[PDB]
Amino acid sequence: RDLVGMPKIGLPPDYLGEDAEPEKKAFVKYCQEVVNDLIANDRAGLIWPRFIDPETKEDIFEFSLVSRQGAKAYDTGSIIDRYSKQIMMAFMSDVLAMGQSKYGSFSLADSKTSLLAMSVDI
Amino acid sequence: RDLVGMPKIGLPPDYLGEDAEPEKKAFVKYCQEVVNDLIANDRAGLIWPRFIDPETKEDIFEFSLVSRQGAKAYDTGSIIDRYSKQIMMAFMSDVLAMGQSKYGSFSLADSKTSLLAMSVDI
Amino acid sequence: KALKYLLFQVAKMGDEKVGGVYLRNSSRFKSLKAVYDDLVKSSVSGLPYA
Repeated sequence: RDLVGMPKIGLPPDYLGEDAEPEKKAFVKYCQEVVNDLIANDRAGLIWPRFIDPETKEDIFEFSLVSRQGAKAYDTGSIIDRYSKQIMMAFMSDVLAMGQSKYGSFSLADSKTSLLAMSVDI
Repeated sequence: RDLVGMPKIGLPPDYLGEDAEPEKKAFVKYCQEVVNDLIANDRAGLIWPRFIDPETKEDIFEFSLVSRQGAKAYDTGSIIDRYSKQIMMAFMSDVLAMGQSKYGSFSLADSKTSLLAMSVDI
Repeated sequence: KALKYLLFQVAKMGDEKVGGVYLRNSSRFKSLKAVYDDLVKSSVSGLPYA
């Protein structure tokens, strides 16, 4: 659900409908294919109608990419990493993440038995 | 409850209701389907009706992503890590997180007996 | 079709004063347009498309 950059097309309400003139309905159909087929290939581009309404001093048609004005509060990436280490800590299986060291060993008779290796002994 | 970036649809009040024209009810139903189903797949896009009202110079149909204009005061991750370190300090079980250090061992008879091993000895 | 035609006629009309009778037609389109956009134009006639 990260819809930032999603293409948004704003049309006057007259265009959107069933009783609209065939020319208008054809325009809406083309916009549907434009939405459904637009990619970032070599021949990417747009020829859109542009009419700044003398009233309200704003354009009626726009093709714009939806934008967000904030950032997610919590960093999910570091959050999950903390719990993964905690889970491995509960089973004392840090060797899965850290890996085999040069001062740890799985040999029971060795003088440097790993914590996990001793657990299987119990 | 991190609702930043969720889709928000702004409709005029007359659209919402039961006595509203059947077309308006269909409009609200399609908006509901969009809200409940819209994802960020490859044909993601939108064709929204839009109309800058001559008065107030503002659009009536308003589709946007909810945005926050602040950041969380405290970094919870560091705090939780600090408290976990304190907890491990209380039981003197640092070897659980830090790992087996070359300055310690689990042998009581050794001269490098760890603190936790000494507590186990007690 | 008739309503659009009415808008054209109202706009073209001007302020007239023949001796004794006066008629300000200037402030009609301004009023008429506001209703027209609100009650006719700003009313969708179909479904959108996601």
